[PDB]
Amino acid sequence: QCFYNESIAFFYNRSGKHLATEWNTVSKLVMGLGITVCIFIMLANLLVMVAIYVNRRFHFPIYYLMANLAAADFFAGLAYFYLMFNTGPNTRRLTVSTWLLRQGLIDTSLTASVANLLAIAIERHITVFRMQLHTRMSNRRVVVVIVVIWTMAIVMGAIPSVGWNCICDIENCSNMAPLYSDSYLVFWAIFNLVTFVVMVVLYAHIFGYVRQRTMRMDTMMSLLKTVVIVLGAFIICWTPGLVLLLLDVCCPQCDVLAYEKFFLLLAEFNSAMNPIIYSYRDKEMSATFR
Amino acid sequence: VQLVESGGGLVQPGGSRKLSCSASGFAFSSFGMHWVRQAPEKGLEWVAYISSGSGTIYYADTVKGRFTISRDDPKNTLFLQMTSLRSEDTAMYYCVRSIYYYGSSPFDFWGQGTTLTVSSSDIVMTQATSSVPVTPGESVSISCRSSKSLLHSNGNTYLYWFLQRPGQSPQLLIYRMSNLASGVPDRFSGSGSGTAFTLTISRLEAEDVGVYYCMQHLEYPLTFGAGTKLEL
Amino acid sequence: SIAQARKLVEQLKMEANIDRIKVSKAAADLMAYCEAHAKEDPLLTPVPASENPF
Amino acid sequence: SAEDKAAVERSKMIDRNLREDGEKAAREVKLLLLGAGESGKSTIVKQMKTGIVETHFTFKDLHFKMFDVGGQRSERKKWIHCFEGVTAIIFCVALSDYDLVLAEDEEMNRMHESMKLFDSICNNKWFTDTSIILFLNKKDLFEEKIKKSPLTICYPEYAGSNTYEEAAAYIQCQFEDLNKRKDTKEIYTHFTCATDTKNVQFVFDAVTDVIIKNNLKDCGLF
Amino acid sequence: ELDQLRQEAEQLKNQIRDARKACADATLSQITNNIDPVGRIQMRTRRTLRGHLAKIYAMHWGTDSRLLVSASQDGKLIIWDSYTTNKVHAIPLRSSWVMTCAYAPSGNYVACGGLDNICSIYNLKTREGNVRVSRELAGHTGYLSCCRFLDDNQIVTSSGDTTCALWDIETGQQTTTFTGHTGDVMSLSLAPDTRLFVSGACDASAKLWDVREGMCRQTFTGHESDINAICFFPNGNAFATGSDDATCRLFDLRADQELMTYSHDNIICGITSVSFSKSGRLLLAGYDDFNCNVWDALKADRAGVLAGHDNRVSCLGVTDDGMAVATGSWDSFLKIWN
Ligand SMILES: CCCCCCc1ccccc1CCCCC(=O)N[C@H](CO)COP(=O)(O)O
Repeated sequence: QCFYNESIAFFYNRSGKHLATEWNTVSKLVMGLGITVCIFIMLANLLVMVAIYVNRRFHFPIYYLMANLAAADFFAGLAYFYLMFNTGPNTRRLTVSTWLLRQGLIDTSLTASVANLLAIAIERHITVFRMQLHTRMSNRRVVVVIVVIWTMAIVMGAIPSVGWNCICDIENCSNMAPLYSDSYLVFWAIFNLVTFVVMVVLYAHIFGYVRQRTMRMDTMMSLLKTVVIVLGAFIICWTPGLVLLLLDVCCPQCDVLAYEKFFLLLAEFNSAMNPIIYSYRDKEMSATFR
Repeated sequence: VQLVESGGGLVQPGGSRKLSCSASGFAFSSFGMHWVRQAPEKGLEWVAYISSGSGTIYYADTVKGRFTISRDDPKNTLFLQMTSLRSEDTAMYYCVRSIYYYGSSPFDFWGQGTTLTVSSSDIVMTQATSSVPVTPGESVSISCRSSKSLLHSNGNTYLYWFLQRPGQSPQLLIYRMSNLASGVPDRFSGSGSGTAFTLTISRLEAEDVGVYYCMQHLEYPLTFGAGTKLEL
Repeated sequence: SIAQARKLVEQLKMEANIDRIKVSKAAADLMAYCEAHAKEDPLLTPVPASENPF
Repeated sequence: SAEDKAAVERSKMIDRNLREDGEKAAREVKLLLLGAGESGKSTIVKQMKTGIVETHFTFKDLHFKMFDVGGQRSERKKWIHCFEGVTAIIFCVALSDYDLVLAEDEEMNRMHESMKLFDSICNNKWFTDTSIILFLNKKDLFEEKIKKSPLTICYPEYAGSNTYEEAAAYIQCQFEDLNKRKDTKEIYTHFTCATDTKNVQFVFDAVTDVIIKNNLKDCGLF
Repeated sequence: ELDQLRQEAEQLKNQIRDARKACADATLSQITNNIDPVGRIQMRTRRTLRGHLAKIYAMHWGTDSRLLVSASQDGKLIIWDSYTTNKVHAIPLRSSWVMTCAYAPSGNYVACGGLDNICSIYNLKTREGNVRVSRELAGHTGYLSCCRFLDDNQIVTSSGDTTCALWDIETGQQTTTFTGHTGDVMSLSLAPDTRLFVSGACDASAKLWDVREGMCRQTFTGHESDINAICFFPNGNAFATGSDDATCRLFDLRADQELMTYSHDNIICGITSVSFSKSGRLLLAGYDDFNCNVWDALKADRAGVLAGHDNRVSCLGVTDDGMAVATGSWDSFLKIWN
C-alpha cells in the first residue's frame, strides 16, 4: 500500500510535526543563525581550498584530503543554505520530490564530511606507523579514498530518495523526517557511531605508539591536545544528533522533535569548525592565510 | 653463449610433444625469444615469440591456438607445448634470441634446432633467384622484393638478412638495411628503399657459400622469403 | 718547500714564453665563427616541427 | 612499429626494477658519521658489527647504512651536499682530548677543534633539519685523566669540581650549545658503553625518535 | 732561499700580467657593439625523462645526438633515448655516490665516478646483453669530479686530489698525471681536436693542459671563488667557466686573457653547469636559482631563461648537432629543451 498521491501536508499531519504557516520569532532566529553558519562555512572552505591549491608545498596526499574536507564542508554549507529559505512557511510550498531533494543534499553532504574525518584518521595512522624518513608518496591511495568517500556519500544520500523510505509503510517511519524510515535513521546513526569509534581507536593507537616509542628515548602535550580537540569537536557536535535520532526510532512518547532544529545547526557547526581544527596547528598553512 | 634445444624425433600425428631450449652463457631473462622452423626442403617460417618477462606472446597463422610457448627464467630454459601435430609440422625448429632497444641487433644468435618428423594482411617477401652460379673472388648481388613499404615513419627499413651455410644454423648478416651485424666481415653490404632491396658481396670464399634468406620485421608474423642458394 | 718553489718558477717562465695575439683580432675571430655557422644553429633560429626531432 | 613496441616493453621492465630497487633503498637507514681522527669512530664501527667506507648492519628488523667519510681529506664544501637527506649524523668526540693538542698546532686543543667541526656541521645549510647523534667516547679514560689533571686547561672558565659526573656534564651541555636550530633539530648525546652493546641500541632509539617525530610532521599531527 | 725564489716568482707573474695588458687592445663588448641581437630565445620543454629516485649530478649526450646518460645518488646509471623517452639501460653502480658521467664518442662505453675515488667503465655492446663493468681506474686519492673519453682506450679524469690524470683503460694505469692545481679540480673540457683540455679548480683558476706532453701551457685567473663548470667554444680557441661568484667568463687561449663576464645584479647563487651552442652564439649556464639562463655569448645580454626545475640544475648539456639542450636537476627529472 504506497501513496505518492498525498502532499507534504498529509505527511506532517500523519506525524506529530507542525507546518508553521506563519513566520515566527524562532523561525527568523534560526534562519539568521543558519544563514550566518552557512556564510561562515562557505567562506572558511574557499580560503582552505584556495590555499591548498595555490601552494606547491601543500601538494601532498594529507593536504589533498584536507582540501577534500574543505570541499565537502562547502557542499554541506550549500545544503544547509538551501534547507534555509525552505523552512517555516516556505516548507508549505514543497512537494515530495523537492523535499527529498533537500534532505538528500543534507544526507550526502554530512556523510561526505564524516567519511573525510574517518579517512584523515586512517591516513594519519598510516603516516605515523611507517618506519622510513622521506617516502616520496604517490597520489593513488588519496584519489582512491576520495572516490570511495564520494561514492558512499552519494549512494547514502540517494538510497532514501529512491527505495528506503516510508512511501509504502506510513505506520513504521520517523517522527522528524516524516518520510525516511526508522530503519534508515538507525542505519545512518549506527554508521556514524561506528565511524566515531573507529576514529577513537585509531587515534588511541597513534597516541599509545608515540608514547611507548618516544618515551623509550614537548611532543606529548601537542599530540594529546590535538587528539582531544579532534575527537571532542565530533562528540559535542554529533552525540546530540545521533542520540536524538536513536530516541526517535526507539522510544515512543519521547518528545524529540523539540530540540531538532538546533541540533541540526550544531551538526552544521561541526563542518563550520572543521577547516580551522585541521588548519590551526600547521603554522605554515595557517599563516598562508592572506 | 650457446643455445641448445631438446625434443623432436618421431611422433605419430595428433600426439602432443614438448620442446625445451636450455639457454646457457648469456642474460636469458632480458632476451625476447622466438621459434623459427625450416621444412626439410623449404625455407624458414616464423611460429612463435615471447617478450622479456613473458609480457607479450604472439603466434603464426598455422599454429595459432595450437602451440603454447613458455619460458622459465630462473632455470634459463625456453619451452614449446605443441598440440595435435599435423603432417605439415615436419620441420627443424630453431630457437632464436632477440633483444629490442635503440640500435640493438635482433635475431643475432640462432640455436642448433631440433629435428621433428611427424609420421604419416600478411607481408609477402619474394626473391625469384635460386641456385645462382658464382665463383670465388667475383662480386655477386642478391635482390629482394617486398609487397609493402617496409620504410617506417621514423626511417627504419625493418628488413633483415640471414646466411645459412650447408649443415649449419642460420646466421645474421644485416639487422637493418645499411647495417652490418657483429662478427661478419665488411664484404657483406645491403642498400635498398621501400620495397626494393639488394645484398652485395664484394669478394666471397668457400666459407660463405650457402642459402640466403630475407625477413621483414615491420609487423608480425615476420614472414620470411624463399631461399637464394649460391652455387659453387 | 724548496723543490715546490723551484718547480713553480719554471712553470710561469714557460707560461710567460708564449706568443700572445691582440684581443682585437681574437675578438673578430669569435665574431666570425658565430656568424659563419649562425644558420646551422637550431637553438639560435628555431626550426619548424617538420625538421624537429623533439 | 613491431621493434618499437618491444622497445617500450623494456622501458616498462626497467621502470619496475627501479621502483623495486627504490622501495628497497627507501627502507634502508642512512647514517652519516663524522668526528676527529682519534674520536673512536673506529671503535664505534667495531661495536656496530680509501674513499667513502660503507658499513651495513641490521638491528631489530631495521637496516642501517653508516657512511664513514673520514678518508676523503678534501674540501667538504663540494661533496657534503651529497649526504643531505640522511636520517641522522653520528658525531664522535673523545672526552680524553681535553688536555691534549694536535701534533701540528702549538696549544689549540683537540676538544676545541672538535667544537669547530661541530659548529660548522650542526649549522650547515644542508643539515638544517637533520638530527645529530653525539657519541662521547673514551669516557673511562676521561675519568682517569680528570682525577689527576684539571679541566681548566681546556675551558678557562669552570665552576665545578674535578668529578667525572660534573666534568662530563659541562662538556655535554657545552657541545649542545653550538646549534642555533634549537627547535628544528634534536641532539641525542650518549656516553659510550663498551660491554653492554647499548651504543647500537641508543642509535636504534635515537633513529626511531627522528622517524616518529618526522612522521608526525608530514601528516600534520604536530 | 725561499724568499729569493718567491721574490723571483712574484716577478714572473708581473711579465705575464704586463704582457696581457699590452695585448688588451679593445674589449669584445666594444667590437660586438653593432652586432644585431639574438632576440628573445623562447625554448620549451619538449621531453621530460622520469625514472630517477634521487638528485641527478651528471648527464652526457651521445655523438649521435639521440642517446644520453644520467647518474644519481640512487646508485643507478640510466642510458636514455631522448626521442622516445624510453630507457635503454639501467646500470646499477657499486657506489651510490656518483658525481660524473661520460658517454664514449663511439657509444660502446660509459664511465662514472664519485666519492669512491674510482672511475668505473661499463661496456655497452656485450655478447651476453647485460652492461658489464670493464675496468676500475683506481689511482686517485680524492673524489672524481669529471671524466671525458678521448677514444675507447684513453679517458682523462679530474679529481679532488688537485690533480688531473690521463688513463689507459686496457692497462688501468695513468699514462700521464697533470699537477699544478692548488685547489680541488671540479671539471674539465676537451678540445674539439682532443689534443688539449682545460680544467677548473676550487683555487679560482683554470689551466690549459696538453694531453701528450702532460704540462700546463697557460693558466687563467679572474674569478673570485670556485670554478664549477667549464666548456670550450666550438672552434677550440675559447672557453667559458662557471663559478660561485655567479659570473660566467669567456677566456681566449690565443690572447690568453678574459673577454666577457656574464653577471647580472639579480643573480647571487653559484653556477653549477655551463655549455655552448653549436654556433657558439648562446652560452647556456645552469644556476642554483633552480632555473637555467641563456646568455648571448657575444653581447653579454641575458636573452632567454629555462625555468622548469624544482631544485638546482646540476648538469646541462647540448647535442653535437645543437638540435636540443637537456638539463638535469636535483628534483630527479631530466628535461629536453628545444
Ligand atoms: C533525514 C535524517 C538524516 C540524518 C539525520 C540528520 C539530522 C541531524 C541532526 C539533527 C537533525 C537531522 C535531520 C532532521 C530532519 C531535517 C530537518 O530539516 N529538520 C528540521 C527540524 O526543525 C525540520 O526542517 P523543516 O521541516 O523546517 O524543513
